[PDB]
Amino acid sequence: INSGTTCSNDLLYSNTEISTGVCVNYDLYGITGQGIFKEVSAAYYNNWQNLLYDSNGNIIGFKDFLTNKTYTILPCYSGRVSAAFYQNSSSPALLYRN
Amino acid sequence: ANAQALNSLLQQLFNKFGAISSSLQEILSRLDPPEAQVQIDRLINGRL
Amino acid sequence: VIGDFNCTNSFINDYNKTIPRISEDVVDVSLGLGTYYVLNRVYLNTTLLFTGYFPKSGANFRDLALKGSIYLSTLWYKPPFLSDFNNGIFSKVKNTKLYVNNTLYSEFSTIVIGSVFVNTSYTIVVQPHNGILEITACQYTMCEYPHTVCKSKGSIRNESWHIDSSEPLCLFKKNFTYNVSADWLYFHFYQERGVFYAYYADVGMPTTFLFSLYLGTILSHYYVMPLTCNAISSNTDNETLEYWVTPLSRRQYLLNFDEHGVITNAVDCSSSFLSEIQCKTQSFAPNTGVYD
Amino acid sequence: LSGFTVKPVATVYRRIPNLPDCDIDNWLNNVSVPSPLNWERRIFSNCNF
Ligand SMILES: *[C@@H]1O[C@H](CO)[C@@H](O[C@@H]2O[C@H](CO)[C@@H](O)[C@H](O)[C@H]2NC(C)=O)[C@H](O)[C@H]1NC(C)=O
Ligand SMILES: *[C@@H]1O[C@H](CO)[C@@H](O)[C@H](O)[C@H]1NC(C)=O
Ligand SMILES: *[C@@H]1O[C@H](CO)[C@@H](O)[C@H](O)[C@H]1NC(C)=O
Ligand SMILES: *[C@@H]1O[C@H](CO)[C@@H](O)[C@H](O)[C@H]1NC(C)=O
Repeated sequence: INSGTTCSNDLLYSNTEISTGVCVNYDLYGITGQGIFKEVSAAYYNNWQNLLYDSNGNIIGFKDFLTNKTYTILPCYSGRVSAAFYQNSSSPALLYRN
Repeated sequence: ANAQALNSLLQQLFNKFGAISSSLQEILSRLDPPEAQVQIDRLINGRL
Repeated sequence: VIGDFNCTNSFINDYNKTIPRISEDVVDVSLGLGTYYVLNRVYLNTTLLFTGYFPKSGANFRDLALKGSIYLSTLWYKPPFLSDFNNGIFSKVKNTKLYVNNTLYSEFSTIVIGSVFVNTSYTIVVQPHNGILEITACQYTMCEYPHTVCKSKGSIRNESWHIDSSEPLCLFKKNFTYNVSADWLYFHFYQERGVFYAYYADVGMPTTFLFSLYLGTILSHYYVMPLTCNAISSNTDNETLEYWVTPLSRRQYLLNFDEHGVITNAVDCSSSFLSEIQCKTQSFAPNTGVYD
Repeated sequence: LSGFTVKPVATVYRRIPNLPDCDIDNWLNNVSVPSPLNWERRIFSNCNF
């Protein structure tokens, strides 16, 4: 017990279903991070390629080996609000840029 | 010249500065809290 | 000596010279020979400055073929046939295609990577078969004189390089396929921070990824098993076995990817003065200026 | 003001296996039912079930 090399796949294969539109973490092939997914038609993957990277070294897509589908990972929104407040007011005016 | 300065500073988040990796999520997922502060301190002192 | 377990005491011939002949060609990376794709990454219409383990340009190989006969020897299992796996090796095997009984069969030697070659350690064995490549890294029991036989037109011996009752605690077991009607094969093996990598190709200059395994031990030994057969002699077909090996080292390279994701050009940053400028500006057509 | 951050849930995990499956369903569905006197035994190791 708690030894050897014969384990079970009753934990990692829980849902095996991914969404497209919400932000969630991922551990795809040892790569950790957060992002938003989006289905896209891609035909540049090979039999040994599963991740897509840019020159800077960031993952911008992947390919699932269980459904043969291609996606695109985009950074999730993390911004900052600029508010202006008067001398003796009660609530400042908010402005979300862009 | 302004674009090169912003892209050079952005690549500083991928350096290790002597740590085991560059992502803080990987450090906090493979090491215990007591021995994890020594790796995060190298990333904070390097990015600052 | 490879293992620490006596397995056979058959006929042994005299220790001949068996000079490790040196190839006459050199490594050329102008088209892709020597470089490899990333593990599972895709690059499109970009240029990448990869800092990995690549062979040095302008270097010769060394043959390690040990095609045996009805007899064997004890010097074959001794240096320099057992080199040091310091950082990695680069293989270039000839696809020995036979036509016995009007059948096209592809067989060649194997490669064994280990540290002490005992039961308490892990031994990586890559043994090729008829149209199928097998890779297993378990805790095998290496023999003192390991060898492999040929399927088509078998020898007067029997393949025996490990003896066990049950399968040990293995860490990797998977099969791969390759083109039977090929001409040359290429491989890549190296280590980095403990983990192990492997590559393979059958057509084209670059290679493809095979697997990535974590071991935690620093393996520093590799040996190629002989091939005992009676079909590649002088009286038999004139086919000869070839297994070239050249050391690898950590060096910078500049890869070019087209709009589809195929490596087109590659340059070594420590070859000439012009290549040093290309790796500094990350472009194959540098501008006009003075560079230090 | 301070940056607004959220904590996402429902992580995704993907990994390529390195060991073949045990394949016990095909062995248990054998057409040859052994007698209680035979009780043939097969050992499974280094596999996934
Ligand atoms: C990979 O290929 C090898 C070679 O064909 C397979 O080993 C065979 O297994 C069957 C079933 O146990 C035996 O009848 C054959 O004799 C084996 N061949 C040899 C050359 O030993 C192996 O099963 C395949 N799969 C894996 C996971 O290794
Ligand atoms: C994905 O495509 C490959 C090659 O066409 C095929 O072997 C595999 O079965 C496909 N996957 C699924 C889930 O159908
Ligand atoms: C590839 O990059 C070059 C240089 O930026 C550009 O001119 C060309 O349009 C790109 N091709 C594609 C298919 O994106
Ligand atoms: C195998 O190689 C032969 C010639 O070398 C070629 O005609 C054939 O298309 C190749 N097959 C594959 C699957 O690559």
